[PDB]
Amino acid sequence: RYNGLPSMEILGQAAPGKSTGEAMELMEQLASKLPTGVGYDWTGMSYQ
Amino acid sequence: DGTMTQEDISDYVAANMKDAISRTSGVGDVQLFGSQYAMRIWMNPNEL
Repeated sequence: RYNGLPSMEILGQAAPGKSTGEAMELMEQLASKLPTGVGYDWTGMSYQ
Repeated sequence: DGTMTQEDISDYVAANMKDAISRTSGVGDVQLFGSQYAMRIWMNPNEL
């Protein structure tokens, strides 16, 4: 659970050459295409 | 859009918004103007 809601943590990294900010934006883009009612957040190092 | 009663709105708020708001930065106390749903068992003394 994350901030009180059911959740699933997903780890990953930027592909060689590309930047972390780039990879995060992509992840957000992919997350926007998910089924209705599914949101996302960043935590730990990515919150930071 | 006439799809939810007051009771409904209050449960939506109690169950999906209140906890997050109450953990939000700088928020002290949160008062719900209404009530979360419970499983209500309305007993009938005649039938008992």
